[PDB]
Amino acid sequence: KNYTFRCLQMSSFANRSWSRTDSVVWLGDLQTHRWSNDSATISFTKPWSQGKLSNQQWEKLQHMFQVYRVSFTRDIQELVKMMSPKEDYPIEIQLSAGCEMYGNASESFLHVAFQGKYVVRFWGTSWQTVPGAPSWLDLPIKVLNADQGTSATVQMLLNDTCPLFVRGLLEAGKSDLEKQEKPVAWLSSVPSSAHGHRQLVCHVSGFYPKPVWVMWMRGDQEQQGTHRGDFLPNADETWYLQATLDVEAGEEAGLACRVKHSSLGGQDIILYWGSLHHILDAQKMVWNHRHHHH
Amino acid sequence: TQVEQSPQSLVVRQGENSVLQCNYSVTPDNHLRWFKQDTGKGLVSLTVLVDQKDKTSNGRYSATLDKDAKHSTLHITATLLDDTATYICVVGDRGSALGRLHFGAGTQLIVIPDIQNPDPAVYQLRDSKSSDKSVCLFTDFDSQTNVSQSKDSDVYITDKCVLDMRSMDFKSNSAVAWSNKFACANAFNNSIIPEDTFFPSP
Amino acid sequence: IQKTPQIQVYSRHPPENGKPNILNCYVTQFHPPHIEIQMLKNGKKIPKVEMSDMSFSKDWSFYILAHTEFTPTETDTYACRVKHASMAEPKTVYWDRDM
Amino acid sequence: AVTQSPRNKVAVTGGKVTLSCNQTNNHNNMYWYRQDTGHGLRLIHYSYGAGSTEKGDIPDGYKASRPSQENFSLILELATPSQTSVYFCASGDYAEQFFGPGTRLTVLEDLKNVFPPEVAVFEPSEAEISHTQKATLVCLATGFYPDHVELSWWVNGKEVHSGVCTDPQPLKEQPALNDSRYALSSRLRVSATFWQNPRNHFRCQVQFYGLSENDEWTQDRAKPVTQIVSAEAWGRAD
Ligand SMILES: CCCCCCCCCCCCCCCCCCCCCCCCCC(=O)N[C@@H](CO[C@H]1O[C@H](CO)[C@H](O)C[C@H]1O)[C@H](O)CCCCCCCCCCCCCCC
Repeated sequence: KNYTFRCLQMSSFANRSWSRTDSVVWLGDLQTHRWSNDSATISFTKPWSQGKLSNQQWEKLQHMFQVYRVSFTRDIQELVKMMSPKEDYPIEIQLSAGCEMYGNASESFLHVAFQGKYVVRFWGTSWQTVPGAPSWLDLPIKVLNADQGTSATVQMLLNDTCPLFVRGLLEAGKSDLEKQEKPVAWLSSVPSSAHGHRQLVCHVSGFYPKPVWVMWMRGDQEQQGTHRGDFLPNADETWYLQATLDVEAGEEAGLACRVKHSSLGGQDIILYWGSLHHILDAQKMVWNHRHHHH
Repeated sequence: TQVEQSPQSLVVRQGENSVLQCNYSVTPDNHLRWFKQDTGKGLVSLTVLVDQKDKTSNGRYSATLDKDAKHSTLHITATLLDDTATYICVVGDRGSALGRLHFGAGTQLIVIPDIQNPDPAVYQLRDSKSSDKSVCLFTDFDSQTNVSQSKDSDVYITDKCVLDMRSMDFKSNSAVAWSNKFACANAFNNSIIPEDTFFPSP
Repeated sequence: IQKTPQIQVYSRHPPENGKPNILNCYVTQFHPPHIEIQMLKNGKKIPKVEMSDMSFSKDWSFYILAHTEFTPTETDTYACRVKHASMAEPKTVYWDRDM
Repeated sequence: AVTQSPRNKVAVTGGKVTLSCNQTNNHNNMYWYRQDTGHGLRLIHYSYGAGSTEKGDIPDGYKASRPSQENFSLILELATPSQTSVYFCASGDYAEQFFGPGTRLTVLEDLKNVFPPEVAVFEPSEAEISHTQKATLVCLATGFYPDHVELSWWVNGKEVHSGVCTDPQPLKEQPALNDSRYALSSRLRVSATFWQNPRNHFRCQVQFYGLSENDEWTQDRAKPVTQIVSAEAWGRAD
């Protein structure tokens, strides 16, 4: 029953004059905040995204960030100017800052990546390079640690603010986080990369929360050749998943797709290959089969 | 300009309190620093202000900072003659090397000395080499007197100027006039000269 | 370095012909962030295509979701064209209701 | 301590000028500012270390260069009259910058207007001696252009400061003209008993920063180079 709060920032520097920084904020797999480079203030993506903070203290925090965004840009650019021949554009900086909740305990983090590789973290009071990190980053750390004011104001956020805030989000969005959405399932098939073999597909779309159970069954026998695919998102913050089974042509019969989900409350979705339903569904989706995947 | 200072220039009687103002629109405002620049030299740092609402004291200089008002005040208590300088308000936008300093235009402070016994007089001084050349020296007047310029292009008058005789603890004002065209008695005519001014016959 | 975009096309509901639906194009595992994601109906650029906010994963690789309203038929073809600096030509991936 | 050279410079339009700045503080960062009235210092160029040079807020017409840690030079390839200003150099490793003494640079349209000062000492009046038991000597340095003078008083070979006041700003001899020459005065006040000593020697010394040995000259008068002009008076028994 864990919850991870993530503030993601992506900063792009193409040259000495061009830059943009966009940010997104997730509570688990639900987005709570967006902040485009184009926008002046942080936008909410939920009605409870402000947590349990009053206006006159949210605005103080938004100003904290507003000043940070402008400053961060000009700071990186000056560090580039400092490592002039050594490092040059284009530069991609990524920042992942947040805190994981647990009783009253928590554990905060701030990770930084340079050009996709993670190199710097905030630890205790100062910025630190990680083991394996390149040694050219050494001076830029010495420079950034001389900033006592920022270090202090970062320490406040990680030690106090993040935890105190998230507890408020978990309460405010209690209703949305515990929401249950019914998955819908259907069947299809495809030629396997193997000769004379067929790949059965079991599409499971629109379930929430993420955790789900999908297996091809032969009665009481879970087919151990079942490959669970990766979770794919939907526009309404629900989840899509497919489970495939590689069968020999003619071996399709008797097989079923069993779907377990918390929202179903015991009554599993069971789709039988060759069911009058399956026969009816497939007719409702026939096509010209171009340009199908090879 | 992001840093603004009041007043343009300030005039205080020696040994009184002088107050200087600074208002800024710099963001972020990490620290504020006051400088003293003596006419014809560099900048020397007097004090630094760091906290959201800070106060600082250095000998006879004291300073405040209200980051909420984006405002600062420099106080000089019991001002001295050697405090005549331009004081410059500087806001630094970072607490590290990557910062850029923001400079005010500076307030110019001029300290008029307290003349206890005025002895107003205009003398005629003759050239060491050429008997013919001569100047007029308006001297020992009180700080109330302002020395105006000439309406005549042939007559040159300088602005008042304080000298201190260290061993005697004696301060005095003195302006100088000369022309090639002209008597000393009616040289500083455009200024309001004291009634008891001494005009010795030449 | 430069990571190549992976493109996945899939619908939000079971794809019935002649029934109004939503087509997703989910591009992942790419770097740098700057990508041009485009959806096509019979080669022609679909007008009202909405897109989610870009984010990244634990791998630091970026990911963005593109979605649009569509009505699938037996003959209409749907595709997702992605432009990125890690590729020479744009990558086009057609919707396959079966795969 | 942060050194600067030169302290004063007179230059022409389209001439190459180089202001040197040295520091033994062992700082990584060095800054070049310029001060003009009604402004407050403005950034021209700044460095982050040896080999680095970065355009500041007003870098047009200026090209800084940092050969080493200690030294940082600001180069004007082709000088402008508008580049007449006072130039401060700074350095810093809080983020306290340490400022130099400043270079006063005047860039002129033509050198055919440059004149040295004429220095004259004016002796105290018997009236002042009789009435105040003090004596004042006026020094008058006149007819110089541009206004680049440093006036010093010398009593018996040693320079004095007590009893001295020099004019803050010099005055123009033709207030209407932009090519007007200047005039500066200074005063030395001694006790009457001190002036009434024939063994005492008073010397007013005016240092004028004008043309440099490199600059070409053609005109009928003496080449208006940087030089010291002096006027002297001796104490009188009377
Ligand atoms: C952890 C966050 C939890 C917050 C809970 C609330 C949830 C609401 C979410 C709101 C959306 C979040 C927006 C997403 C962005 C993520 C934020 C990350 C946290 C940033 C920490 C904030 C720093 C505040 C201090 C600041 O603005 N500080 C400024 C200005 O500092 C000035 O001003 C200060 C204050 O005015 C002081 O006076 C000191 C002054 O110097 C600093 O200059 C910032 C620069 C330091 C950041 C750089 C770290 C990245 C390292 C780069 C990688 C190395 C490679 C480089 C080689 C080229």
